[PDB]
Amino acid sequence: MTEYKLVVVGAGGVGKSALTIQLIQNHFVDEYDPTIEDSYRKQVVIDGETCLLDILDTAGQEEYSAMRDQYMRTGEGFLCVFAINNTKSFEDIHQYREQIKRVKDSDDVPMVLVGNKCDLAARTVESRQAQDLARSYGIPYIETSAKTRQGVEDAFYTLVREIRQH
Ligand SMILES: Nc1nc2c(ncn2[C@@H]2O[C@H](COP(=O)(O)OP(=O)(O)O)[C@@H](O)[C@H]2O)c(=O)[nH]1
Ligand code: BEF
Ligand SMILES: [Mg+2]
Repeated sequence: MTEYKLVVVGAGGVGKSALTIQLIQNHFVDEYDPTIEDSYRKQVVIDGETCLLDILDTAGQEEYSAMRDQYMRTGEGFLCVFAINNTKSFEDIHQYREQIKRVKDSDDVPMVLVGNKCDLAARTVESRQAQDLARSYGIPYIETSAKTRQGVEDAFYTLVREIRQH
């Protein structure tokens, strides 16, 4: 039984917690309660391998971000989340990637770019924009909805598959 240590990062309110909770707990969190640092663990079979997913759900609100860097350091792969209706959250991905490089002291860190809230029609980040960013980092881009489940399992299992490529 292999353990994979996943860390979910991104601006406040983009849906890190909703994504994680939909994956692990099979419901949609409608309310917004800012996270400090939460962990989830679940045993799951991914591509025929029994493994233990340890998912760190981090703070995106600066006021709740104390020690986020030390929590992030442990991670093996990162889900870099923005919301497709929040242009600034997408623009913030660059500094999240730079923070990841710093906490890992590496420029070769498993990552997946996730554009969340794809059930909403107030899109201000077009797919191709995000595809291009991901391409520049050598990683996949996946759209998700924590509300409908679209892409949710795919996004997390893709990050496990990126860790396996490292
Ligand atoms: N419609 C919709 N709302 C979402 C989605 N993901 C998150 N939200 C909402 O966005 C808000 C912030 O989500 P949350 O997961 O707490 O954000 P976090 O700060 O990134 O952890 C909450 O009101 C969620 O219900 C999504 O895929 N679709
Ligand atoms: F949990 Be979120 F980043 F407010
Ligand atoms: Mg949260």
